[PDB]
Amino acid sequence: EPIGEAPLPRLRLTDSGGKPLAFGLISVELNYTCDQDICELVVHVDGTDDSGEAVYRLLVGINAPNLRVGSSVFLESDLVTVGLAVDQIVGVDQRSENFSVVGTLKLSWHDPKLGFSPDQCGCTVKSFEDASIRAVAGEINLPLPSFSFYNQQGNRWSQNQVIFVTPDGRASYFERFTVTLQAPDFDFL
Amino acid sequence: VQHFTGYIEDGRGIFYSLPDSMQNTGGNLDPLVGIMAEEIDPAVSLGQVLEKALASENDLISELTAVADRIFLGWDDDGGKGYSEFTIPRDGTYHIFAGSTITNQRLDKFQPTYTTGSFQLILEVFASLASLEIKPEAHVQELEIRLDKDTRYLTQHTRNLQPGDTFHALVEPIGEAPLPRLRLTDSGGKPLAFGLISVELNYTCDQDICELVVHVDGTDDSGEAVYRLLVGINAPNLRVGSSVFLESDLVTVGLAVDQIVGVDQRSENFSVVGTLKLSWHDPKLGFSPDQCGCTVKSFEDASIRAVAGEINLPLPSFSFYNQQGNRWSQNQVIFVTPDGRASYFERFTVTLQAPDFDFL
Repeated sequence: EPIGEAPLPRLRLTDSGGKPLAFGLISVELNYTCDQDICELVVHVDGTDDSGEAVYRLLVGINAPNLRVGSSVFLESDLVTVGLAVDQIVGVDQRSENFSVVGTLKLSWHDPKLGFSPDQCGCTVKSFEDASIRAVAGEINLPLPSFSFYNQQGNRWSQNQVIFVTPDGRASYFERFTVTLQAPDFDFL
Repeated sequence: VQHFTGYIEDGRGIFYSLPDSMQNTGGNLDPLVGIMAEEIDPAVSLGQVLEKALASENDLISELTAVADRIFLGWDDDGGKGYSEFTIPRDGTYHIFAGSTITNQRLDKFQPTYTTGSFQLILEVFASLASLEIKPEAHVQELEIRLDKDTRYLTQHTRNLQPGDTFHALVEPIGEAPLPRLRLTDSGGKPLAFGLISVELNYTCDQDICELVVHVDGTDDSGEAVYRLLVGINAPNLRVGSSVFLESDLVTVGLAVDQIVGVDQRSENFSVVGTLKLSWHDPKLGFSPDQCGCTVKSFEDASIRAVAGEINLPLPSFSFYNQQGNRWSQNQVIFVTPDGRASYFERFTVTLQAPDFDFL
């Protein structure tokens, strides 16, 4: 329901494949019960049909006819911690406008889908060495936080690449790089 | 049993009436089954629901069920693995109907549209095709050609025919008639029919797969062409309908230049940095969201040529004409939608030979 300046918003409830499943009823409310073995929902909020801000509060629940803490119902994106350190500046090209840098990059995130059991390995940490995040993700068929350098020119020399995962599900990445980056914003006037 | 197998267009109907389980083989099709007796014209009412879409008003689901109640006495949809018997009140001839449903397959917005694809119906002597649709329905197309002298020989390709389908072609010059010669051969070049002197010819094929190629020869000095070629299927009259000749895909292309890295004045080449984008529509690339639970497919860090070999489908491969050496490609990706729309994106750093430099 809107807070102020109500524009009569339109809401929809479709399947994961876009097939509609339920429609709103005029404080727009709607209900739906699914009986299939696997049942995934997507909530659509449309405002295409000049307005001042949004001022909206959306309430959803499962098996909660009353409504109006509990547990989270919507999917939440993973949170990634990132750090970068610069060790050297190899050179600067003043004609092609690019520079070379040497440094260290570290990533870390938590994902319960990567967990395992120590019984089947007799080990605490898993190892994937000399492989990028993209290559490892294809091997284990799991989504991973692939990254790239935006203004990279040519290939880069990567050293000490490694990923380690713990039984809880915490993973991290480490790499030492030597890269050349294009910088067209140089001004030598 | 022997079941059945067929193809479904944007809007059509296949019936399997018997005088005495549906699956999606591949494509965008959303199977639907009808068991209404005394078939007259079900497709008329379905278009009304699609026209002036009132899904955003109250609901499209309720309207579809209401209209299907009038048309059909019993029916069910088809989603995933059998997600969605009649009543046999007395004797008679059964009726089986199809023609997809009204559904949405995108998350950015809400566009209800029909679906097309191929299906494998799984509904002893029980296999028989009995369609009430108009068999003599014609696909007549007219176009103008130009031979002159730049291209003496012209050929056109015809879509697949049917054993019960006949082909008729007609052509005649406008002025300065040179008595043109026309031929009709197979896809492999084997002749099938010959012209008869306003050259006309007819041919009927009965094989399971029947593909035709139309040959127009002008080799045997003339002023222009001034020709009008008329062809049709199951149209003995001749003299809009649907297209009969194959049409090439249309590709939209854009290029943007971001920087000029350098210029070599001795070898005459320059280096550039930019962005390239391509997009085209191809129904053969469509899929069904049920088998993936997703809207877009992904092919990352692979060129168009590499992806085409993987999926065994023709794709618009391209190249830089004057490229020297290798080029640094970044952010290569292709994404396809269930409808069939695909696009390409890439950031490049290339060196191109320019022998037209003049530093005088």
